[PDB]
Amino acid sequence: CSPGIWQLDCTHLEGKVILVAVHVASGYIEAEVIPAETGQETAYFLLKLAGRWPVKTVHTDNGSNFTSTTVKAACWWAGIKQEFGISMNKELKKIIGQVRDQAEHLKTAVQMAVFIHNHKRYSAGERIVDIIATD
Amino acid sequence: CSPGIWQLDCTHLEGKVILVAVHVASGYIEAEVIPAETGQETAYFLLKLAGRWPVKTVHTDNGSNFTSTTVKAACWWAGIKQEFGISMNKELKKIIGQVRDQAEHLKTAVQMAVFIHNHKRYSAGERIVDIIATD
Ligand SMILES: CC(C)(C)O[C@H](C(=O)O)c1c(-c2ccc3c(c2)CCCO3)nc(-c2ccccc2)c2ccccc12
Ligand SMILES: CC(C)(C)O[C@H](C(=O)O)c1c(-c2ccc3c(c2)CCCO3)nc(-c2ccccc2)c2ccccc12
Repeated sequence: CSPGIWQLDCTHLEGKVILVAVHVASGYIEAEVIPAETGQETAYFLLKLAGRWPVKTVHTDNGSNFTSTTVKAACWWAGIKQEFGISMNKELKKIIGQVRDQAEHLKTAVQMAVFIHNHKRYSAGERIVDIIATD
Repeated sequence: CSPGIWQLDCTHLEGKVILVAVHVASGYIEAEVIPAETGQETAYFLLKLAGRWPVKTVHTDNGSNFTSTTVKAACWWAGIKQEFGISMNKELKKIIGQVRDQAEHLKTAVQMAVFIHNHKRYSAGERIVDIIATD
């Protein structure tokens, strides 16, 4: 797809919420554990994501994720539109299970699993910077 | 400098702690507000940073930041060494003050200020991906 397209979804694990952003063209992932599955957490996460990468459009598998006033406000300010042109969430949950006993906190296992996914082979982390630099 | 070198420091504002990571060769920044200025917060932040970028060595202006058992453990697992070869923290505090009234929460102003710094002109965000892709 286009180099500005990202997909955001939440998954549940251990009674906690993991927000997962996937750069669609590359397979590169950012993820965080958030306390509540709310618009404000999504909005804040979008602000962080857009200061780091050139985010043009965002997609989701649960469209009601984006009806927040706060989400719309974050997308407005960062100049993000909704992607209309369109499972690495399962692989990530798989890597988390593989490392989970290595960490006390779930959020630590998540970041270990993001690390492994992005540097596993080129890797998704190498592909994203090549795609963005070329563009 | 080398494309794997990052500098981590905390600043204080409104009685809160802002962890600031600077990619030295490019001037690109990641930042978060953390509750406490502790080793565990630094360790977790390093894990996140290293899953996103190829982090080889980290520098700091307060060396005692890195004496944590947890920090050493994060650097060990992510394969990060201490940089021995070596103020955008003030510019960032300046941009934060410029936007602070736009946001209820400090952490939101921080991310607005990271966004502005990284896309201000090439921009630091364009330079980091070119440097990393070339390398
Ligand atoms: C990441 C934080 C610090 C927020 O939480 C860790 C966790 O959830 O396990 C955590 C770690 C730690 C640090 C880096 C690390 C790993 C574990 C796993 C692989 C990647 O790199 N270490 C210790 C500990 C400190 C003193 C002695 C023995 C262990 C922790 C102690 C209490 C709570 C979390 C710890
Ligand atoms: C980012 C979060 C949501 C965690 O906190 C914001 C803040 O700290 O100001 C926040 C925002 C918001 C959202 C996006 C945004 C800005 C502000 C500033 C520029 C960049 O994009 N909006 C509202 C609000 C919601 C309904 C109606 C009127 C405003 C907030 C309401 C309460 C607390 C924080 C809000």
